[PDB]
Amino acid sequence: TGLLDGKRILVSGIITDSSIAFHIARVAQEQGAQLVLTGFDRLLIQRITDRLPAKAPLLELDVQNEEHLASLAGRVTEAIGAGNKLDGVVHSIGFMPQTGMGINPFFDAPYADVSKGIHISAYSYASMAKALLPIMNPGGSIVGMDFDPSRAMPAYNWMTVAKSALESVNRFVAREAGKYGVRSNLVAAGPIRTLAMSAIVEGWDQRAPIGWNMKDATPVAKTVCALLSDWLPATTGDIIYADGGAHTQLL
Amino acid sequence: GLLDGKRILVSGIITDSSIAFHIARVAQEQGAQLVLTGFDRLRLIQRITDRLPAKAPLLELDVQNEEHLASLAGRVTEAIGAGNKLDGVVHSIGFMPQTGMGINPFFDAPYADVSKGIHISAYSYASMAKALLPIMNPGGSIVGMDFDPSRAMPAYNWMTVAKSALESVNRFVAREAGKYGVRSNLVAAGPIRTLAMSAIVGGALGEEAGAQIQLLEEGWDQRAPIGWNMKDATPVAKTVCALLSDWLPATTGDIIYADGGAHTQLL
Amino acid sequence: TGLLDGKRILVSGIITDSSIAFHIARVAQEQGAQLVLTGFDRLRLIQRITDRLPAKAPLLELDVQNEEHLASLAGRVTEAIGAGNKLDGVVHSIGFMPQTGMGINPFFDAPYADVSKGIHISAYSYASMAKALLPIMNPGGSIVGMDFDPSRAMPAYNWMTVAKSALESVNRFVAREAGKYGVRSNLVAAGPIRTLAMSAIVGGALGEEAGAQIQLLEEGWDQRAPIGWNMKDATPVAKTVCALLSDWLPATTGDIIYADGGAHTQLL
Amino acid sequence: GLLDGKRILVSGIITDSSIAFHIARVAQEQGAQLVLTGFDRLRLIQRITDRLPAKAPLLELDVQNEEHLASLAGRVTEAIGAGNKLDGVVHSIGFMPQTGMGINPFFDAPYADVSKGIHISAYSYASMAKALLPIMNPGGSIVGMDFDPSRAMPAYNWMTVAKSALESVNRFVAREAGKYGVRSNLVAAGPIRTLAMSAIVGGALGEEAGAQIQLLEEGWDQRAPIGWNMKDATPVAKTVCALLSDWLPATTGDIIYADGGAHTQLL
Ligand SMILES: NC(=O)c1ccc[n+]([C@@H]2O[C@H](COP(=O)([O-])OP(=O)(O)OC[C@H]3O[C@@H](n4cnc5c(N)ncnc54)[C@H](O)[C@@H]3O)[C@@H](O)[C@H]2O)c1
Ligand SMILES: NC(=O)c1ccc[n+]([C@@H]2O[C@H](COP(=O)([O-])OP(=O)(O)OC[C@H]3O[C@@H](n4cnc5c(N)ncnc54)[C@H](O)[C@@H]3O)[C@@H](O)[C@H]2O)c1
Ligand SMILES: NC(=O)c1ccc[n+]([C@@H]2O[C@H](COP(=O)([O-])OP(=O)(O)OC[C@H]3O[C@@H](n4cnc5c(N)ncnc54)[C@H](O)[C@@H]3O)[C@@H](O)[C@H]2O)c1
Ligand SMILES: NC(=O)c1ccc[n+]([C@@H]2O[C@H](COP(=O)([O-])OP(=O)(O)OC[C@H]3O[C@@H](n4cnc5c(N)ncnc54)[C@H](O)[C@@H]3O)[C@@H](O)[C@H]2O)c1
Repeated sequence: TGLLDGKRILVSGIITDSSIAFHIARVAQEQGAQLVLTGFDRLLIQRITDRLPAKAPLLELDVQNEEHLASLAGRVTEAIGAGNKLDGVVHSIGFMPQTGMGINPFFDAPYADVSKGIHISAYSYASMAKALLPIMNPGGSIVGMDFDPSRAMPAYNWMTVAKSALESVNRFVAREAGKYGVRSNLVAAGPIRTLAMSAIVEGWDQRAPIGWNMKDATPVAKTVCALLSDWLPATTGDIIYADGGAHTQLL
Repeated sequence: GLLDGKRILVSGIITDSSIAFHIARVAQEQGAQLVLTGFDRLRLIQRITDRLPAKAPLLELDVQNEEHLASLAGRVTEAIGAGNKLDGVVHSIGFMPQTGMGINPFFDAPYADVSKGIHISAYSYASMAKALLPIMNPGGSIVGMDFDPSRAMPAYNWMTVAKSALESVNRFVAREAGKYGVRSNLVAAGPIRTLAMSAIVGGALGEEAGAQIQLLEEGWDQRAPIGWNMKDATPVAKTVCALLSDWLPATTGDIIYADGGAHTQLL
Repeated sequence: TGLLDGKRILVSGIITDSSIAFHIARVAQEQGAQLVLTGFDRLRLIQRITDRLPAKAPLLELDVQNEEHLASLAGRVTEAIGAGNKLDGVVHSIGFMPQTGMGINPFFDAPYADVSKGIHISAYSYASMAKALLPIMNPGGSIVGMDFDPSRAMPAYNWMTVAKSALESVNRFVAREAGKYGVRSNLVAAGPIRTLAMSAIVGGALGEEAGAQIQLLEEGWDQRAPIGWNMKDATPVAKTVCALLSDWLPATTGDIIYADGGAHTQLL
Repeated sequence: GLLDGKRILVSGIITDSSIAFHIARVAQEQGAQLVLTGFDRLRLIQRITDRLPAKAPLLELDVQNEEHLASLAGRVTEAIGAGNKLDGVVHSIGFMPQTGMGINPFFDAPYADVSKGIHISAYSYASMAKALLPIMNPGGSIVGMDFDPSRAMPAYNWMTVAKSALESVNRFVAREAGKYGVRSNLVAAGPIRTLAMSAIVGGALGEEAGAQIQLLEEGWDQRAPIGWNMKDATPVAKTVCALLSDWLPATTGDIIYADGGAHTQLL
């Protein structure tokens, strides 16, 4: 054999059967990887986590909770076993209060709202790396989820700003990760119908030279496993676009 | 006079090395009439603003203060007279606490420090536009100061993250500003010796400041096909006046690089 | 006080009064520039066209594929502006791509000899013109070429997109050379403007699917642009070029300035 | 076996330091069945490909030769057997004449020289795709080799122009390829000690060859967060295989950087 055989990976961000994190975890387990999972609030997740092909420890983690971050390493070590380390970490987390999304006016988002958004969606990437790098093996891999923010657009609003920030953060985490011989990258996915796309939240399939199925997250999850594997060992601080090639075509 | 008869708000003056100070000087030399906004040290800023070619009303603006922002348009209108609107708004403002800069470990900057830096350095760009667009004339221009953050670097640390946010915020302000027939652009400048450079960047670099900066300067001058002088703010001031003018009317949500062309060169 | 007062500037690419180069020339003259014009193939028609300009400028023949034209250009420009005088500005406003590499013609069916001719006229000629004219340019000078944002693929523009990609690369290298003379080099990436090349080169290769082909791009570009876009008005592009020809962007080189209403910074 | 049972054309082998050689090697290690193409000195090339892990047919291919291109697909099919198709195609080829490289002045390259360089190095990507697409399986992958040309630099000169053309060509190739259910992508690789590096690049650098190559070897390593080893083609080769695999099913017309992460860092 499996692409991720014998690799110990932490996956965050599972909230539904539809969550990009869930399909990441599923594909990872298929490829031999042994996992540890984190959730937020509805610990509802161990049931959805129960749908996975193999059992994995479900640790609670709130990226706004400095205590959670401080203990996360030790609570992971206790799950995978002492003297064992992580080869992979997946950041699949975002949030933006309704005020900075959709049809709400861009100028009407209070900074407290935005700050919370950027906190959970961008800064948390730096902090998860801080907590986990001390227990990661050389050759290891950190991966975050992203939506191409290099052009403005309707609806995405302040999440676009947060992702922009995340991209910048990613390049700095890479500076730090390199000291451990660990890589850091983002997978910039196209739209997938998840709890976040409908809850908070044609043209893409047209631009994509190979098309795009907004119903299927497997192609995104495969791309994530790719980065977590040993087959992209010269790529860091970077972004891989799993968007059907859409971002490379004007029309 | 490149800016004859334009009424323009210039924020960000703190010393006479401030990029905003040179934007102000040049704009006045080119016939503009200014409203200036300082933060915190108003008595000292007044003395500094008194040394510009012409007099200009100075108003107080803390971009973290929600009440300063609510009264800004009214205060400006009072300063430029009833009936008169702005044609230009220069945003030349930044901050990031020491923890988020220099040789202080990237992972050690607490989010309260980062958030504040991003509030002042990025979100406030949307804040200013929100407060001043109601009082802008069609054909107007909003300009902010950038430092190319598309690649990571030493020392700039979290301010790099805030600049990336700023570019994104700029593109959305463009959309909003478009409803007023107003443009919104950033000028990404190369390194310039300002108070920020001395107090925030150098002070965070500590014992590594001399080497780190000399290699910043040498490498920037070498990469720039037409060279680069950290002591001279005028070429950047000139570029901002270009965007304020009517000579770049089809450009918005964009970034103009006033950096000697260093970002177009690998070495 | 004209933006370009007392500047001597070479402008290529005028073929009609719809040419981007025509509006550039017109606006440059209105701002006090003394112009020298260069034209291709149909000199007589161009001569009558430049007669519509504010002032009568000298017109010199330049086929960018002709070595003899390039080798003798500086000498002829010098004769035009008077000896001892130098140019402050050079405008490259020149493009060509044969029919096989445009429109609905299959991308794979364009022969290399056709592509290479397009790359020669549209991209390499930027370096050729710089080579010839740099020795007759003053410091603080400015070389500007017209671009069309090729960073993503699109229908119809096909191989001209490749040529533009090559041009952006050439520009960054021309900057290095130009820097030795105190001269800046930049591209203006303009949005779609109704020119001869628009109708004949691009319109002709689109067959019947052109009218709306072009009419649907005039609306699409305008929708994306936060400040709008008028594809029948070249003035905002010509003003932008004159801005780079002036002293007001003295720290910008090897670079690309987008006069496209901001469309390229917006997704939908 | 990441490429178990895959049929892949690998062009560009000339010596056992060629990026193509290592691409082929690793592809064979992962169970791929290969067809190789070489140019000019084919008896010499066959002796190099003899050093690969397994036996692969060698086909002559000058990408400037119309007859070679017109027969390619048939010759491939003859090699892999009637009714079988390619799942992969590697374009690992480039050339630029001396006048267009090194310390020879940029302005002195005749167009005929640049054009030859662009034909072999950029146009040939489209012509290879044109010949091989009709015999590619869905789920297939075409990969070409890139060196990040987004900024200008010493020495690389017109090859940089050629690489910029390539990336543009790649984005159009993806459009055509997509009709066949095939991806097309470039791998931008950091510097690797190969024949072209020494004979063409080093060749045109004259007395400055050593210094530029020493700087490249160490400066690229410092910039790359994970380090860079200019003497190991393996990570680049692994990256190419990753694109030939089914593990990047949603990426096309794109560029993947196998460069140590250097292009994301300014210093
Ligand atoms: N759905 C898409 O189309 C799409 C496209 C591009 C990028 N992305 C990105 O992919 C990632 C995953 O989201 P998704 O698309 O799978 O839908 P989702 O609803 O499953 O994503 C939300 C996740 O964030 C977690 N989370 C929220 N606040 C948290 C906190 N304070 N601490 C810890 N975890 C917290 C949630 O519990 C949840 O599992 C995000 O970063 C998202 O923006 C999604
Ligand atoms: N110095 C350079 O090399 C350089 C290069 C590129 C971009 N910039 C940018 O240009 C702008 C101005 O910086 P500078 O170089 O002129 O140094 P500076 O110190 O002269 O100006 C920085 C400004 O931010 C203002 N400020 C800080 N907090 C504020 C608040 N809460 N409310 C209102 N104003 C506040 C300061 O008072 C000051 O006037 C910044 O955005 C900076 O990042 C500087
Ligand atoms: N019209 C648009 O939408 C648009 C948008 C962005 C950029 N551009 C660019 O602006 C420039 C001018 O194009 P235009 O839109 O003004 O149409 P145009 O037809 O008026 O200008 C084209 C010019 O190219 C010149 N030319 C062709 N072959 C030549 C040769 N061998 N030697 C010397 N000159 C030669 C022609 O003589 C002509 O004057 C080009 O570089 C073009 O790609 C056009
Ligand atoms: N060596 C590096 O540092 C580096 C870095 C990034 C990308 N690249 C790229 O990788 C690819 C291979 O280059 P390399 O570094 O392995 O050097 P190399 O000398 O080992 O390979 C160059 C190949 O081009 C082939 N070629 C030249 N003309 C041809 C023609 N007319 N028809 C068919 N093949 C022809 C040669 O025969 C040779 O095998 C190129 O696209 C190159 O630019 C090299």
